[PDB]
Amino acid sequence: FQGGSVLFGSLRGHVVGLRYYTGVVNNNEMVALQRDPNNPYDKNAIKVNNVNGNQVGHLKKELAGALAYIMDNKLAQIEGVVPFGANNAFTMPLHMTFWGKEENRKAVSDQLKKHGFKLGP
Repeated sequence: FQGGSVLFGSLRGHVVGLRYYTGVVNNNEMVALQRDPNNPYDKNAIKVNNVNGNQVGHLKKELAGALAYIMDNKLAQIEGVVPFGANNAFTMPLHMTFWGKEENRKAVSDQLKKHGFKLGP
């Protein structure tokens, strides 16, 4: 991110599979996205860890299909925050912002679009 980066925009989503992990998350805290390409159920898998690096859950397969290519090619940095419901039991909401270089803005938006997503303000 050399001569800086720009906001491509934002996306809301869900951390799922909560019941299988014990990673604690507090409201309005950063979570981290971490690719799990070797995942047996899905090559696009993306784990969601708390700031300490304990697994909290996974992104839903549709969002993961959308984002995997973007993380793999470093087309954008993704910042995720759990805005509310961090103590939910099955799923938790997840706010995302996408940042990167101007010249990758279209690469990013096409990748999202072909998987059914569009960044917003």
